Amino acid sequence: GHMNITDIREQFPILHQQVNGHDLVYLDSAATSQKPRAVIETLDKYYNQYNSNVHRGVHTLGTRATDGYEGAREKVRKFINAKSMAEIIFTKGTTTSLNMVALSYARANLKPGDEVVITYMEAHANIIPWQQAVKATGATLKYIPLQEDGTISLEDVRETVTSNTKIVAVSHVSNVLGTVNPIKEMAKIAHDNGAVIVVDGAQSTPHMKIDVQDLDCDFFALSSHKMCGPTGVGVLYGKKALLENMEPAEFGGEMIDFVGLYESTWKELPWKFEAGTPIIAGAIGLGAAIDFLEEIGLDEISRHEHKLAAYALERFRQLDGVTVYGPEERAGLVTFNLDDVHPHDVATVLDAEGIAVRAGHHCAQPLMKWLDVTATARASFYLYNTEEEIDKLVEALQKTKEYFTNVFVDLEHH
Amino acid sequence: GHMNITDIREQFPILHQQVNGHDLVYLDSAATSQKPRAVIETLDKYYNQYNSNVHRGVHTLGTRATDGYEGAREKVRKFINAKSMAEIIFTKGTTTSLNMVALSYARANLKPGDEVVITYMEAHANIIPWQQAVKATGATLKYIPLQEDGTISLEDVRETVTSNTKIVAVSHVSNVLGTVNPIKEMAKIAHDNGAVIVVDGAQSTPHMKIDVQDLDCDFFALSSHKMCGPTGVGVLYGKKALLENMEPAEFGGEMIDFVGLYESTWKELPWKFEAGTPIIAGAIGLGAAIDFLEEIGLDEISRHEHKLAAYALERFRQLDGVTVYGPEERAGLVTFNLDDVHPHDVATVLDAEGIAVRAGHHCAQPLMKWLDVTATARASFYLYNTEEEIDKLVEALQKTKEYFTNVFVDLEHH
Ligand SMILES: Cc1ncc(COP(=O)(O)O)c(CN[C@@H]2CONC2=O)c1O
Ligand SMILES: Cc1ncc(COP(=O)(O)O)c(CN[C@@H]2CONC2=O)c1O
Repeated sequence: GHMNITDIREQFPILHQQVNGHDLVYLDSAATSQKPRAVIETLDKYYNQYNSNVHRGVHTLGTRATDGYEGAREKVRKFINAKSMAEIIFTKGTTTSLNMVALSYARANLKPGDEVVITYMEAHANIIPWQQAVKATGATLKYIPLQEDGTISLEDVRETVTSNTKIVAVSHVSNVLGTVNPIKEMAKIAHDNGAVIVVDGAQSTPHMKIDVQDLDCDFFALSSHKMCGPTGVGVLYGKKALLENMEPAEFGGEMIDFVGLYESTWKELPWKFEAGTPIIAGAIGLGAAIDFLEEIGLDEISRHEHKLAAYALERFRQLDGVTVYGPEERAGLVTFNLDDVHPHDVATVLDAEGIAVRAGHHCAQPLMKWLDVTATARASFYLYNTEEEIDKLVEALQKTKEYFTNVFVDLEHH
Repeated sequence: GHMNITDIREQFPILHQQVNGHDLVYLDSAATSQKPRAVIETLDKYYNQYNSNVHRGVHTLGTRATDGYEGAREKVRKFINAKSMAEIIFTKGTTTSLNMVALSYARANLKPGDEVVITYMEAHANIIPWQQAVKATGATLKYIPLQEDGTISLEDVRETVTSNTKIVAVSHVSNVLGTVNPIKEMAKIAHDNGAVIVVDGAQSTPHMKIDVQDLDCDFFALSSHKMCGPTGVGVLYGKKALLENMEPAEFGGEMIDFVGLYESTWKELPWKFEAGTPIIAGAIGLGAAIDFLEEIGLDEISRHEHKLAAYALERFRQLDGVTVYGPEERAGLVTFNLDDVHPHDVATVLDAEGIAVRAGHHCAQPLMKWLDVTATARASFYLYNTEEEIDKLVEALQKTKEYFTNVFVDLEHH
């Protein structure tokens, strides 16, 4: 309980505004997170003081920019407890990292009869690349079933993963159900069958500590915009032995060693996978966001989100005619639906009260079909959210219920 | 002569500092450009006021973020005079856009016997993707020769481009020679042979007006970091008819329409080519940079750079023992070498005087071999550079010459 939430909110300028005459209640951090002054001012200092191209050491500003970029790389490495900076690749985001794994590893290690195994709860970023890969290779795509509470059983994993499985791609935390998947056990299961494991950690990395050596994941993808960092930057971690054998996904400057007229050689890791001028300011700002989160403490943030999630689940259960999807033990988010009220109208009415939630399919259409719903609403939490905001949310949901019941038969009166 | 260079420099905070006790003289804008307060404060306002995920219209901040992102897209469209926003794709940069063309178009439209034609002056971003593409397809890569002054003759283009040529990939402006290539005539030549034309416009877009309908280019790539915009964002323009027939290079959320267990359909253009959460802040800042440059006027910037280039060429010709590469008519940059002084030491001594130039191969190794040199130095200009800075550069080069001649035989005295 070391965390002071008021002192934390004081660092986020975007929280201190009104929307439609009501104080802003931002409950959409699973879509994207807000940034503290540390990150924004890091970007400001970069553009104001030492912006330059990196990886030359020719003049002073170039050296400072290179130092910032590679220091951010080292910050990421220690943040996820990677063994080496050669295993940390800066990308455009989680989606780009997963696509890089699918292109450079899957399309080069899959033959007919091979299996890529995913789950029904995966976001589209962890579905479409594997579809395209197994189509290009003639392999087979399989799905791990889910329990009725939206979790995955280890025996179902042992059943789905076979000796023909080469890749197991799975989410660390589901942005819809809030489920925390048994990533370590699934990694051991995949390794027992001769498969590698790809972990979509876009929703886990911002909210809980990531120990890549303890999870024993082979690949791990994360996005900066979800963890108080700048947009347009993410990280691909891969085991160094795997990344050494993968060919680059992109080609150009900065990633080459020798360039002939028709053939070229690549740089060593990690620069082999970073073509062109890198995302310098964004990566430095992601390093700043890592410093911010680590100064607060990821275990603290996770405990705060557990408090928020338990409180929100209890208060949602106090509402009649509201369905919540997912297990009891969950990350800091609640996906739900109002009886006889479309989630889009729920979100509209909530925004009229200054409350920002999500309505739609959440980039998980097969999961929506598994849930037997067309769309849902979702309120997601982060380190700057409070129980009073959850009270505002549940009161607004009760008032939305009452208003849509009033409008209902007031023109049945007609 | 409407441009006031002092008023322009006042908007760039990074220019007003000292390096090694000397006022900063940034002459490395071909590597990356510096940013005015408008762009940095655009990023600040985004992160402070309306950061949210885009393309939902669910709550107020999300709507404002979506409006900013798509308005930046429209700004780009009008900036390069594209017909439609469906032809404007936000990417990581010029390199990523060229790789997307090579993956989605080249690898799907090349068979044995087909030709991809490039030039000897191309940067690595416009070389390696075509190498990999013609290798994957079994096609043939050809090179347009260069004149002795570093320019390209149209007859050499008509000779190299044949009826078997499917793609002609060429730079608009060379970041080494300063050559402005005849892009319109080469586009007509390529179309006469049944080929499309890909234009690397990373070095042209920041410094001269781009009329995509007048150039009749089929693809056009540009980078934001070179044109006063944020790092990590660029643009791929493609003719809408070509982009409609190309499959996506990346797969994930935001670019899908329907998602089944094994098959999926894509969004309409341009979102078909934008997977995952986009580079929201970076794209909005690129739009701000476009507003800034257009308020100044691209023709004005180009005239200023022509003045700077003519002045620099004349003052370089006043120095003995200095070789300049490229034609007389050129963009705002000078690539050179000192006699008996390695360009790395030139750049070091210049940085000791606060002067930031480039030393190395400039991501153009085949051009360096064509120039019969291992490395060169380069001073590149932009809208915030002055003739006094060029005077400082030439005086520092003369002093470097004198110092390295003094050190030479002062230990021959030994
Ligand atoms: C003509 C040209 N094409 C492509 C690029 C690379 O585009 P991105 O890095 O934005 O993807 C550059 C910039 N390359 C500079 C030139 O000098 N050193 C550089 O890194 C360039 O000048
Ligand atoms: C579990 C998960 N995987 C992948 C992604 C996408 O990663 P990038 O967009 O950074 O590449 C998200 C964020 N997707 C959010 C979830 O809700 N709506 C979104 O757009 C996610 O929550």
